[PDB]
Amino acid sequence: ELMEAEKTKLLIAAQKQKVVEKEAETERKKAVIEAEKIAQVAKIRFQQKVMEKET
Amino acid sequence: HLMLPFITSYKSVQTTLQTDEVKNVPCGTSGGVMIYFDRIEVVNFLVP
Repeated sequence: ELMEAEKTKLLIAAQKQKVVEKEAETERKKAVIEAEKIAQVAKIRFQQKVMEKET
Repeated sequence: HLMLPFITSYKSVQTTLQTDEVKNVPCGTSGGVMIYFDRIEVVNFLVP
């Protein structure tokens, strides 16, 4: 019976693979969005810095 | 139909389609696990 459980735990793994892939892709997308947010905030801050140096 | 009074016994065998089943049939798979078919029905008929 254990041998037959292994034959099925292989099928569960083949789907957990897709689930973890999707979760990792979601984390990647969130990290990329955060990086873009950081970039845009930096752009605004550096325009501010240029104005500071002019003043 | 008519037969002899007491020294002849008749029984009617069906010659049309009929069905009958067997329950809880074991089945041992190549993996060594046993699975039990709840019901297996056979439908058969006998020419006249």
